[PDB]
Amino acid sequence: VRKYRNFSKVYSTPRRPFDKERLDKELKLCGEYGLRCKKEVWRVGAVLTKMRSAARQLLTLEEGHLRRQIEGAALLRRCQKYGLLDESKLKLDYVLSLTVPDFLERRLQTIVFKLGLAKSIHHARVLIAQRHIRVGKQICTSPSFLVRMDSEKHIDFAPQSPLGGGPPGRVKRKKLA
Amino acid sequence: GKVHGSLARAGKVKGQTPKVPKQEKKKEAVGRAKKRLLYNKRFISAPVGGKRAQPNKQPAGKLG
Amino acid sequence: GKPHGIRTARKLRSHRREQRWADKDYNKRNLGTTLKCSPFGGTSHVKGIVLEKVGVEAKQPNSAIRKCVRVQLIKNGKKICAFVPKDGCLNFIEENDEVLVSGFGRSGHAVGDLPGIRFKVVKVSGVGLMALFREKKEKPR
RNA sequence: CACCAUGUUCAA
RNA sequence: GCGCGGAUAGCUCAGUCGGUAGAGCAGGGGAUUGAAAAUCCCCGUGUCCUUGGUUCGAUUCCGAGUCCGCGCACCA
RNA sequence: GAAAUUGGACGAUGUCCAGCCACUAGAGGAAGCAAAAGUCGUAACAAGGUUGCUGUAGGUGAACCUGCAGCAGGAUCAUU
RNA sequence: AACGAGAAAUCCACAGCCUGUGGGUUCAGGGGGGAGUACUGUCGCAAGGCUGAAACUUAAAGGAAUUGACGGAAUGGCACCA
RNA sequence: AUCCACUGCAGCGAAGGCGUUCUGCAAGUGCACGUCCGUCGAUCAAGAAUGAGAGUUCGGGGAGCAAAGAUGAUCAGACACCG
RNA sequence: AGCUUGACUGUGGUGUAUCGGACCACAGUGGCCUUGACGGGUAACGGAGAAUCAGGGUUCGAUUCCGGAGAGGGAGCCUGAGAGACGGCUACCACUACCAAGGUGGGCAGCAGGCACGCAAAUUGCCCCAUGCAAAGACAGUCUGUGAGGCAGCGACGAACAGUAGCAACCCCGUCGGCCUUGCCGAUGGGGCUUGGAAUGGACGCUAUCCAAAGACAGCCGUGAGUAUCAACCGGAGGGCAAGUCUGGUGCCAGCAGCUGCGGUAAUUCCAGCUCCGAGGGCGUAUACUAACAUUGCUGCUGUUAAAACACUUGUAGUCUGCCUAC
Repeated sequence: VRKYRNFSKVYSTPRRPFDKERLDKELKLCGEYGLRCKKEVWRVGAVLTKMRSAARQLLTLEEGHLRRQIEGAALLRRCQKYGLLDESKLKLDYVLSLTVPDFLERRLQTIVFKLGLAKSIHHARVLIAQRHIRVGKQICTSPSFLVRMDSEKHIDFAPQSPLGGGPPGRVKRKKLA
Repeated sequence: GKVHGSLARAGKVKGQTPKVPKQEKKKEAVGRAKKRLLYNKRFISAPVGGKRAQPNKQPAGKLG
Repeated sequence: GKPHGIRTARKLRSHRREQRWADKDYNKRNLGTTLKCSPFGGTSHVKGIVLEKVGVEAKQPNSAIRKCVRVQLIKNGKKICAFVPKDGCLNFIEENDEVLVSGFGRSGHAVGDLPGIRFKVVKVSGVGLMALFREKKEKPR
């Protein structure tokens, strides 16, 4: 009863569930970034929608209003530390050019696939799910991990995994023994 | 129509149908693998003129 | 036209309040006669006893015989006439077999051919009618 | 300006 | 309580009084229709209460006798 | 200092009475609605074969008919 | 007879100034039926007026306009299949 | 009983409605104006007064017309149109 | 549409912890009401809040926090600082349990649990380890209690994150680019089949870790997957609405179908098979409410003919009301 921990929904189902345009575009990006369902897309879309609505309601203000200072500085710092916006495009109008790919490439799967650790994006997702990859020193195992610009240079195989400096897995252990 | 519908005819067609069993069932893709299949079958296997052939194009039958 | 003017709040509110009673949706929601008269006393599903089978001739331009059962409700005694959905399925129903009935997808009105039949059968003897249809489960005894 | 009623069901 | 009527295919029913059988409804098959509906053909189907003498067979003769309706009637 | 005594209050509860509300049985009467192919007419839609309709009154198997007054939403935007 | 308005018919000293929506105020409507019915209240000699639902039923009713068809409507042509 | 023709893209009345002539009675709008008052106004649940025709009530009247009714036709019917 | 007769005020008392018609005695005739009194209804406990929400708003809020009320229905009390207490008492009512028939009892809307009622909701678990509370009480020698509370079990209510496979060789396929008249060759690249080297999670194990004690999680340099049988589904495929003029059966029948419609012997819609589409560890169905809805309109509807201007004036409450007054 008195269990005051919170929970919430991270995505919203689109109206008009059978529109050719949105279906084909969603499937295109799902296949391009190795996604298992449409909710992986709709949660990134909801994050983007929150970011862009905050940006809009901030831009409706002047420059120097306390809301502008605090929340706009926060939005830009967020979109910077997560590699959405670079030092050049660090303004509330460039945060309105955000596209769902701008988060889908920040996604850890795409980053360990672009770093050449994996052959394909599905091979990347398989590695992350099979916990071969560390972000920093921590073994990360969720392919939607949103890799910050800082921890982007510390992605590497894990010392516990055969890929790298670990003991042989099941099949190689057996084949040797 | 010598005789029309009645309560004695419930289940007529379902009881008449010749009961063709189902085939050998090679297991279906689920999730990321099925999204991969669909992305491949649609957006890269693409004859670029007709645009995006429809999936369930069936062979020519009695009606054509 | 409506009264503008900065002191017509009572007139505007009283008029809206007395005029809302012409919205038949609001009217049935707020008029406490549907909880009284409707067989589902404000309820999605009810359980009843199958009293009889009924063949209902479909309305024009259609000419089928829809298979229904006259059901007596356990909670209020009222008699209704639920429809048995799917091919056959009425061979999964005999007299005295307790059955669960829902409305149709129209909140108190009849769908398609069915004249005046506005409920359907979901499960007979505690097992889903569609389960029995696609041979997922078997009827008890 | 005698009187001149009717046309089964769905389908087109 | 005294006394009167008839049961004939699955149902409604006219039956040569004392020579042994029939219609609609009811199902199927066909004709018609684009499919029906109405229609027309063809095909089903009966110990006629339970019985006694049984005219030749008792369905039709009489009497007992289920089932269901009805009139007659006591006075001062 | 107990039981017992007298008695004011609070007041359960029973019975009666009154009002009100809710649910419900009912012979019979009368409506409404629904359901392919039942009956009788043809009232309306054309000047629908008596132009149509409104109010009211009477009559009638049923539609409806008739009177009075009105209307055109008429079949007339029109003749010293 | 313009602009404007309107779904259009049409309106035009308005049915204009209306999504570029606010001068003021009253009454009424919320799909079609059931139904202007039932019950109740009130007025009346009565007929009845005013007031006025619901259960239930249904996917259209409806409005203007168009093209054809029809007319025991009009006008004008015509045919020995009159 | 009713006021033809005149009688109309005429007038009046809040609407219903109002048509022969003379006449009694009170009234309204509009117009004219260096008249008066000085915001006294607009719209209005409740309330009130008028309100065609039909209908009812009490007392008369009754020509014409006319529900009901009678009645002759028409009709398959025709207590309908028509007389 | 009228309501009220302790009803409304006053004076003097009573009572209370205290003000007070709270009660009483005596005086008066007040008090509320179309700005809706009084009455009736509860899809009425109230609020914080919840769901939507351009704006304005709409709907809900038994439920964790606060307030109120109650403890089977009433009522009366004692004790106490505090109760009109109910895991206190007393009585009556309604049910009810034990009996040796004289008597004694009862109160789960506390926690588990059972019967009913229903469309509809869990274990007769362990423990005070944490959070607190109480007490004559820090802890230990020497067990304070705690169904508050915590932890477990059941739990597709509802949320969040992952898996149900990945890489490459063989064989059949397409686009590009060459040679070349088209055809042939190579390169990413995609489908189905065989073969490889790997990878990993579920599941089991550990007294390692966790735990009040266990269980699970995390960890494992512990085993160990090929039809990776350790085998995804729920709805659909005329339109709205993504996806078959496929094949067999049916023949206005069975049935589908929210609406339109489909079915009458060539069914894109039924029953199936194959294929395909959509969401996906979920999907469908029913019900309620929200949005859609400017189809309740304050923003912001409509009223000649679609629904809707009162027959017409008057007229009270209500609403709205001309111009002007300091460099």
